[PDB]
Amino acid sequence: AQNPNCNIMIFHPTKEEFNDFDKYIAYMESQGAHRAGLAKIIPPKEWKARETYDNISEILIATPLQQVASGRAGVFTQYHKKKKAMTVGEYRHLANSKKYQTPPHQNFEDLERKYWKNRIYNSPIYGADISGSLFDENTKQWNLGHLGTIQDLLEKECGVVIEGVNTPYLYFGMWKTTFAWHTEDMDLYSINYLHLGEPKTWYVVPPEHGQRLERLARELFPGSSRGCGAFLRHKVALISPTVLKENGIPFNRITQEAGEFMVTFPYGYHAGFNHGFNCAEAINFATPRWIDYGKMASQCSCGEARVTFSMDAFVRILQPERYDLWKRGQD
Ligand SMILES: O=C(O)CNC(=O)C(=O)O
Ligand SMILES: [Mg+2]
Ligand code: NI
Ligand SMILES: [Zn+2]
Repeated sequence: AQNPNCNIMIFHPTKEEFNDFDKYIAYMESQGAHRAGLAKIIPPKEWKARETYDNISEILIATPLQQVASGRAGVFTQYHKKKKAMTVGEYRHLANSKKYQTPPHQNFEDLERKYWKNRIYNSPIYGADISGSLFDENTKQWNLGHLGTIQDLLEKECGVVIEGVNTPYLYFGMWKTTFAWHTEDMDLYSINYLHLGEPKTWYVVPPEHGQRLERLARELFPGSSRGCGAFLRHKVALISPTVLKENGIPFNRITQEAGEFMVTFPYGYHAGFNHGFNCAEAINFATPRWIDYGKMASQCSCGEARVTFSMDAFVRILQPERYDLWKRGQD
């Protein structure tokens, strides 16, 4: 068995290996990369996502979200308070202001210590989930707006044609902006490219151990667990590495820098935070190996998780017994 300790693997494809996206994902899996839940892909030196980032300031963040925490430093939830629209240039100036800027630090480990100690005492503002792309149309390799669609994969594997579309999303972050513990919708893969700016630190639980994280979360968030049998789908709960180690939960951590891709694998729980002003692009995707995970994915039916149009068909075809209850949650 390849990668039996479930370590995060880092890949350096050549320009020739960067041509065929599906083939390279399958290669990484042949080496055991999926067992970690997360892999890093460093593009060949010949590649670029676009020529410059000098002309992005006029992108609008229609609904910036202020991430307000409740709880204790290592075990907390966050809710998202909606703020007035602002441009990417306006948000960048805000991120760099004395109230929001990254503090002085020695290295990534010192910054990580500061994040866990102090996050709850601040409310950073995140531009999330903005439909769009920063890849140049002429970039042919690993262009997250030109991937094979999940609807086409389902149709190729299972023969059923379904409605829905699959497009990328932009994230504009600042110091302390936080992504809560989650797997993807329908336990899909994700791919995330850090276009510019400061790093993003990730934490991940191997897919084979995901239920250990779920049992800890039910213990730590007991009201939320009574409310919903899949409350991590709400994407609001944070648990620190120190608390995970205290409770014997297997995990790994890695820091992504600008110019690097991360891939999350089916049922790989992940969480993390941004170091300072940055911009990332991400999209979900599928492969043949995903289908069995899609069929077994948990679902939130309490009403909180509310998701995209295209998840309807995935539930309807892969999980027909659950469909009626899930759809009641959506309506
Ligand atoms: O970058 C973020 O805020 C969160 N991204 C992801 O969870 C991802 O790419 O799967
Ligand atoms: Mg612009
Ligand atoms: Ni994710
Ligand atoms: Zn729910």
